[PDB]
Amino acid sequence: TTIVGVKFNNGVVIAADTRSTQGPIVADKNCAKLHRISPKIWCAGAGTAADTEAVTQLIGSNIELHSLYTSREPRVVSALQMLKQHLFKYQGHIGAYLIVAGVDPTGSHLFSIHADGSTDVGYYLSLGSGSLAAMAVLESHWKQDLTKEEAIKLASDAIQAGIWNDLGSGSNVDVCVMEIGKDAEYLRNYLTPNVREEKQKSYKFPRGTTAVLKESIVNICDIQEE
Amino acid sequence: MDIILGIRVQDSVILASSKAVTRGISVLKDSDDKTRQLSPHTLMSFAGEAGDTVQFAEYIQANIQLYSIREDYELSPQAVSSFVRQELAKSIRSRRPYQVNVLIGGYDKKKNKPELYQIDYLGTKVELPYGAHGYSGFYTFSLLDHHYRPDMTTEEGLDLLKLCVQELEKRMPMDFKGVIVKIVDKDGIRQVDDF
Amino acid sequence: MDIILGIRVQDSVILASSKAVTRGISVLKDSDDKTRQLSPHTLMSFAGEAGDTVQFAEYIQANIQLYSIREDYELSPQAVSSFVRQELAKSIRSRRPYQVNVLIGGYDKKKNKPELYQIDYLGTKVELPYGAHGYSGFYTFSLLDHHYRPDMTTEEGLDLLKLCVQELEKRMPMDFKGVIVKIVDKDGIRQVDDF
Amino acid sequence: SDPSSINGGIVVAMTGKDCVAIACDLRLGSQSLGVSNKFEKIFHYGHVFLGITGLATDVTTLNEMFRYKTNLYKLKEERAIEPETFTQLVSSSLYERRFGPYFVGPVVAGINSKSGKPFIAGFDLIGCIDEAKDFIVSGTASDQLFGMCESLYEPNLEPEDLFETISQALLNAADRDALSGWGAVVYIIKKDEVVKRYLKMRQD
Amino acid sequence: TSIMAVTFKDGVILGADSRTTTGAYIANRVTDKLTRVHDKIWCCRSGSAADTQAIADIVQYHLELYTSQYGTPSTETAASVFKELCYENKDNLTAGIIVAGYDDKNKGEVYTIPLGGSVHKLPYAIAGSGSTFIYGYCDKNFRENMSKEETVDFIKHSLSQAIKWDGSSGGVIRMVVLTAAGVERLIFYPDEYEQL
Amino acid sequence: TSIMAVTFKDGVILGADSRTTTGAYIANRVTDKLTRVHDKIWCCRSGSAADTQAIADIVQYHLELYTSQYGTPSTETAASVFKELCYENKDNLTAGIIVAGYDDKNKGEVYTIPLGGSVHKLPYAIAGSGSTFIYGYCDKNFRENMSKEETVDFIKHSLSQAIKWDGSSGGVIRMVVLTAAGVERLIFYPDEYEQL
Amino acid sequence: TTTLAFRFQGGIIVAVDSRATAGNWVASQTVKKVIEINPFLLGTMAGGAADCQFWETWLGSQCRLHELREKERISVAAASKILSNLVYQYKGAGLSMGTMICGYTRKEGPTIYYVDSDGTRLKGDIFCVGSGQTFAYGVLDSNYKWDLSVEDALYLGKRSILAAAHRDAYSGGSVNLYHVTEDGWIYHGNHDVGELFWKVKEEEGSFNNVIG
Amino acid sequence: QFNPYGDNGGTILGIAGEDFAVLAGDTRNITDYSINSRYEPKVFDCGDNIVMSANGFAADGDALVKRFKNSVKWYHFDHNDKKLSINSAARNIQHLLYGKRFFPYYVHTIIAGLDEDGKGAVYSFDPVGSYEREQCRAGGAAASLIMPFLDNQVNFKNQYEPGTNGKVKKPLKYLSVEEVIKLVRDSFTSATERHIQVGDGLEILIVTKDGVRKEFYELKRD
Amino acid sequence: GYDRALSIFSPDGHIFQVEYALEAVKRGTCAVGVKGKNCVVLGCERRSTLKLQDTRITPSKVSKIDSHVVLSFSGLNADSRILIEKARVEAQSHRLTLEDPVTVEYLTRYVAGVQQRYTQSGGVR
Amino acid sequence: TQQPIVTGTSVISMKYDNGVIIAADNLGSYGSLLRFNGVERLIPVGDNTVVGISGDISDMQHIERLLKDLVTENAYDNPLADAEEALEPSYIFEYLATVMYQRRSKMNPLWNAIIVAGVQSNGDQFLRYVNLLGVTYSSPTLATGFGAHMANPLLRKVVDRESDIPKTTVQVAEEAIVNAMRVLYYRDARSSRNFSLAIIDKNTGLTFKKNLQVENMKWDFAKDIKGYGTQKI
Ligand SMILES: [Mg+2]
Ligand SMILES: [Mg+2]
Ligand SMILES: [Mg+2]
Repeated sequence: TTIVGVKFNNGVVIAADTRSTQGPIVADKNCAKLHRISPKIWCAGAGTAADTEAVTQLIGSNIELHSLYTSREPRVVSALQMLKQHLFKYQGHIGAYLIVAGVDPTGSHLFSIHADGSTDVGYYLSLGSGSLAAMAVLESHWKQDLTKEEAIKLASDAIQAGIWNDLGSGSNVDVCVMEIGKDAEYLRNYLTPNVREEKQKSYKFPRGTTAVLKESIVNICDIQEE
Repeated sequence: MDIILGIRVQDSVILASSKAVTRGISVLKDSDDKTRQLSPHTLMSFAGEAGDTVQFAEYIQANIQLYSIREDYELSPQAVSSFVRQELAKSIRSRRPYQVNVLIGGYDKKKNKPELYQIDYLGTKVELPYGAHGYSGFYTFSLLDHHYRPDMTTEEGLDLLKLCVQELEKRMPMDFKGVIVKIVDKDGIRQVDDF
Repeated sequence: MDIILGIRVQDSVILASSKAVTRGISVLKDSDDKTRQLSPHTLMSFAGEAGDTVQFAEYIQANIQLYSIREDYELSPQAVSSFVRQELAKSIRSRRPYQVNVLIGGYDKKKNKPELYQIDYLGTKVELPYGAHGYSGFYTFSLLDHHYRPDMTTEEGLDLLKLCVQELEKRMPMDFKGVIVKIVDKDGIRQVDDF
Repeated sequence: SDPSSINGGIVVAMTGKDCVAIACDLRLGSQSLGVSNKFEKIFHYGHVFLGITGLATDVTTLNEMFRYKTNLYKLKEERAIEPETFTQLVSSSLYERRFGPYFVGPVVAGINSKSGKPFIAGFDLIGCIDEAKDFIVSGTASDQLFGMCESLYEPNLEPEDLFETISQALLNAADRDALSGWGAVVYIIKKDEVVKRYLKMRQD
Repeated sequence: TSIMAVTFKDGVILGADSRTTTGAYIANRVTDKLTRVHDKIWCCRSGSAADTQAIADIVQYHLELYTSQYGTPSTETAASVFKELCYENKDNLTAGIIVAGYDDKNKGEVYTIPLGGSVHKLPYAIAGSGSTFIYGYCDKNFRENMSKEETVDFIKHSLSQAIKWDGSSGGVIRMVVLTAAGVERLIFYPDEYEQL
Repeated sequence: TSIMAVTFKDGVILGADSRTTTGAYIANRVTDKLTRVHDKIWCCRSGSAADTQAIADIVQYHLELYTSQYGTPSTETAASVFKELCYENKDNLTAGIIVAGYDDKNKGEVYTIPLGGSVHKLPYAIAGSGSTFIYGYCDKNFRENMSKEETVDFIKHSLSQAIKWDGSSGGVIRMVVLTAAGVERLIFYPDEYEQL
Repeated sequence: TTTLAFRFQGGIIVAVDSRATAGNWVASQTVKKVIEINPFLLGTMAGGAADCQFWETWLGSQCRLHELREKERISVAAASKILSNLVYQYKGAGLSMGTMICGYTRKEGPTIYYVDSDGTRLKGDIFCVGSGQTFAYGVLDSNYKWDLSVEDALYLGKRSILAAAHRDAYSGGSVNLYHVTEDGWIYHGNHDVGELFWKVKEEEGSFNNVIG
Repeated sequence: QFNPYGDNGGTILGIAGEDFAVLAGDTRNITDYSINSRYEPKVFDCGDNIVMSANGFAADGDALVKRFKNSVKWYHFDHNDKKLSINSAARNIQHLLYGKRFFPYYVHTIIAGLDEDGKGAVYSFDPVGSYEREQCRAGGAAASLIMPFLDNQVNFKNQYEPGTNGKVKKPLKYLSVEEVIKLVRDSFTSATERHIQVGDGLEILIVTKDGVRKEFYELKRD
Repeated sequence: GYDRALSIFSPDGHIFQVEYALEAVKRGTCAVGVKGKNCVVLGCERRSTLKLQDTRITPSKVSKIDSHVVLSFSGLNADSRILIEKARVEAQSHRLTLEDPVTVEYLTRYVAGVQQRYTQSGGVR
Repeated sequence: TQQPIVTGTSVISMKYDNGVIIAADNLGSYGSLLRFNGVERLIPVGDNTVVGISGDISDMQHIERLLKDLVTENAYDNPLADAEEALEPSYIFEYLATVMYQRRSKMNPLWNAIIVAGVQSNGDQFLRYVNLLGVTYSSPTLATGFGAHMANPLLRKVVDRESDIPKTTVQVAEEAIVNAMRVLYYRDARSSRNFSLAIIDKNTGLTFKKNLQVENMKWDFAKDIKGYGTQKI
């Protein structure tokens, strides 16, 4: 997994690759790692995939209830505080490594969370097995006062570094842009640089190739009238 | 304990279970009956860790006897087996799990069919024509696969069972001191006193 | 392997040894002879780790046969036993020790006396009226302590041996598939083919 | 020792044109010992199908659990559960046992009754959803199934063509796994008819 | 980590590097290890980042609630709240915290809380992996009642050496000055302190 | 141990504490860790006493035999003989040795040989458990081409701090001066160096 | 793995399966578990694949050297002992073997020696080795007679492997048959278990538990 | 503690035709989650119309290939430039491998060529020297992904003739060199999609009576 | 939990709640028990105010506690089910621990003990 | 079997149109202690090869002595020692690779990762890796330790495949190497600011640059970073 977050002029962008693995096997080639905590607070997750979504939805649910209770739009520091305290309680056993980003009435924010509940602040961050490949690109090309177009370019370039150089990462690039005073735009499959080439041969079988013992109609309908 | 076998024929179920009980170095007993009657037409044999086997078997027996009195009705073998499975499936994630494998032989009076259920200590249930636990299957299944027919008589089932026990007595290192054999049919449960 | 017994009576030595050979799960053979003739009036039974037992027994046999040819003379049972002990006592501090226990039954033609020597894998030798290795003594020694007399006949020794084997077959968990019995006396070595 | 490979078995699911297919082997074992050739791993609650590989006691337990939950769902909702909703219920139910999990590899397959859209999904033992367009695999021969599906699969296959593809994927994968085989079943699922076919295969 | 707090004539100054580590990989080169638990009571964090962040957040909560009921707490009080958490949870924590604050009555004070959870009031304190290399330097160069400029130089030179020798330490040198005048943040970059 | 060797204008000076340890018990409080392998080539020993004594005895034997055949050996040559033993027997040794000597051609030289068996030629060197606490102090206070009196003060102050903080170090401070003039032994007692 | 060998009136039958596994992964279905030591001697392969292959072809070289020097066919007793003495030298080092050395000579007649990597060397009439040995023993023990015909003995060996292949997860693929006579061994073909199972089920009426 | 073994990943595939043989393998070399090289040749021409690949721990793989190439050289010196037949090469490799039975070459070896009748031949070895002649053999990381596919598409396993319904098997008709290469490419393309250690490039060495030819194809680099 | 003392003494030394429970028994349908020389018979009244009843499924008045002991009652029908259930459980518990079925006196003593407990327990009638 | 004591971190390298570049910092770490600050880890052999070594420094000094002895030995009875029969990069590598694999096979390794960079007689670029296990591989870019994780991704953006080598100038290649060294200084806790760089060109020969420093560093943005989440001051 490669995930990054980059601050810019009037907001923040996060990105991620789309490969999920079971050891050396690719389980899903187009996985969705960008999760929504609230409309304008999104986070990307690495580590145990079930933990990153479970912890995101729990906090996201409580954030929604909190927003309704207080009649205020949710803040990133609220999501951050709730995530870290949850993760610290479980002492690292919930393997969720998150990059939390968003915009709220306070402004734009970018944090990372580690499984033990340790947090940090930054203008550019990376997490996962491809974080070193991504961070190399970020350390080479990041500057202050990036534009929206520059930040999206830098973020996806950092994910690409992970895709190509890290075996844990691959396939496509997902992006989410959160700008101040605007709707968050979720760009699913922003880049698609890994389409499989046409195969040399068709493997469609002649009908009747497979040996069959018994056939029967399965009753999926309910108990009938009359 | 060691060897427990089961075979379902045309009109009955036959369970065979070893008689030996070993405390490490010595054989303390050679006439032990590793079975409990759960209801008039349902028998359960068992094998596993010492103490846990009987404790479990008697606990199940009490629960089925309680059900019979409350409803004035005998549960089907399928219903009993499901209850037993759930108890073992509950047990496996406990503080200290029951280390007990069982065979449930019963005659369903509603469907007029014999039924044999094999359940291991994890709560793994399968309905079978013939079954076993531990190493007993390794020696006997090749013979049962060859000779078994669904329309066998009770006498033919006992003869095929004798051939299985003979193979066990020949190739098993442990002396299990023979087997007690019991038959479950429409008339209930009875013991074959000469085997 | 498993059970090996020995008893010295008035005018002969009797060695009894199990017939089973087990490779973990299965009994590969039920007619194995766990003994070697070292000389016309000296027999050695053995039990221990697989392979090492036969390798050792045959190695000793070759050495005693070599001595017999060189000197045109049969070594005394005492002399043979001392040689065997030294080889095991040498073995215990080797890179890979022989894991073999033995009984040496012989008839001394000079003194006209039967002699039984028990030697374990460490090289621990004792002359005895009756002996055993492994768990065999635990079951049989209480019977031998009671019934044994130094002036017993060979037929009385065999009867006392049958009582020992019966107790083993009753209380031992392992099925050792009976025993091969051999007698050592002034006329040499012979096998009791019905036991 | 490893709970997920004591009993053995496999499940595979695929999508086609206006249809889905789900298939499984029939073996249950105790490691090397084959115990049963009639242990079906595909269950259905209304028009939603669920395959489950892994530890057999948990397979049975989960089937009974989801039957329980989908029955209560139907009474309260006054309608049968849909594949998308059921998928979330499986995910929730597995994650509630995060630190004492069921050792299973579930697979959901079905057609949404309102939209008519074919749907499949897979899970790890702990609840993570893998919702693929093409195919889902699970069990002790998952590697083998990934190899077969990746080459044999093409999109928009007709029901009777899809049957041949998924059947050949399962059979040839199962024959390269010691703990899978002993028979096989294939479900072909359309919007208002479902056909179930038992396959003839080698019994070793 | 390399962290230190030093009392001087006008109050107290806290100092720290900015490196956070997961093995040999620098997970954050611009970390802020100087943390605020009250207006003029701050702390320096070393050890597990998760533990020291969790502790500092709880202390801030306790002192905020203390303030609402009993007014401004003492630095000693803050150190005691830190100690209570560190001592009672010693089996499950890896935290080495220096507490520094400014009262008007007591002026500048420094309390160091090592692993065990013990408290030690000192004129100055050093902690973190990099502190080992500057025990000699700091002992020889510390004086009581220094000026602000002298204290900044003492901390700058001290942490410069700690950073030079300790691989776990590095980045910028952050400082926080606590006096009657208020709260001042300082930062010093590599090009400045390396040539010292 | 706390040991160090420092080159200066007229040659080189070796310095050491006098404490030998078996646990917390001081087995010898007046140990001589400055050892002679040749007339004007000495060494400082840290680590296992047995190992460093065995090594030093072998080196002395090698250099005595070298001298009988090829005349006075260089300090570099002595360091190489030390290295050869430490490197080739790295698996079975625990020795950290500083080699210091005076030639007329090369003047004062210092070679440090850590655990691995590597060689490092340096202007000055520090080693032993107590050296960790004076990396900062020594780096700030060392200058090249010091006088004899300045170098003695540098070593005295440095080892004083090492002794102050390291429980494994203590006792008297021994020194050995190597110049063209000859070989001078110095000793400094606790009452002298503690008040520094 | 399932390998068997038994003595009878017409000589020796040797029958083996063909499967090789690395964990649950089936590496090969076409493994040769009968080593052709020479035209008169056969060896079976269980435990370590390499250990059995390497040392039994080596055995063939020693047997060839023996008959060159002594101008006479080597006995099965002597051939088996050369192998058992060799592996006994390596005892402890981690060799893995369970083999039947099978032959038919004038002085001995049909002879089988079970040879083990821990040094065991047993003469016997029926031997069965492998993860599916217990299944094959059951069919053998209940159907074995000395006065079997060559045709019936070949089938018994084939059927016993099939019994194991069916139940044992780590046995299968195909059955290799051999018949050892005094004039040498005769190969009796490769039989796919998949096709053989259905053929036997129908013709024999066995395996009623399995739907076909 | 020092661990003398490592895993360099990679996957190889050998297929024997009627009058030809191919030995293919990806060109990616790895440790853990890092790529060492996107093009590191793994299949080698060893002379005498024999191709070889030793997959697994690359240091042991390179050592073995080097020693076999050497064995071919000395076979020529000692036996009057006689051509080393594929069956003789196989037996020789067994002795090279078993020579280190108690400190093995941690590799899975495959060789390919033509037998003495001109027919295609492939041999497969385990780490300690046991070997079989085979028609179709994948090795290494993604072997489990490739072999089931080959069983189905080369040997036509589980495929029966339409209309008969299981009664008549699909006949085992011979495949051309062009047809085999298609299956090799599709095997590695599929393996690349699902195995992280497989990618970058595919190099195939084809062996006919005319000699040894090479073909290279790109693979996905993620 | 609800702890209120519902069963209490009155000035004249009566526990009215226990006495009013007897009035509920007086209202119940008549039950009779007669023991012969080698048998016991239990007779019970069924009030014929309820016709259109399904007698197959309607709860019967006599209940088996074990295969050898029976229990009939007069009073509140719902209350009796609780005593019958407890009695049936105890009968199986006795067989499980003592390895012998309950005596009629033991089973009676148990049920009577349950009834007594509900006359000096808080929160219950 | 041993454990490394005094250690050297990443070595990085790449090919370009007319030759190869290699670089490594001047630090000898003793665990977390940055003990020795003047260690040269690039060792030239002749005027056509540079061997870069990471890992155990004592073992590096041994290897250094072997290479020094190799040059002496090659000169013996060799009139063409400075011409046709001079040491090639390929000869020097194969020798080291032999030693490394032999030492791992006696369970007593030289605890190093080595990169041999040079130019052959015919002008061809040589760049190949070998480590304590005797594992070898070649690639347009090569790096050890941390360099593998952070430098390679940056260097591969310049030369991604073989066909990118003729298109890459020495100025573009050196720029990329120097930037990679800066990134490693930001992120490797066992690295130093001081480093050495060596260029081997088929036209201009061997250029060895000592006492280089990481410059143009970005740190200013640190002043705006406060707390770890909620803190404002
Ligand atoms: Mg640093
Ligand atoms: Mg099988
Ligand atoms: Mg790939």
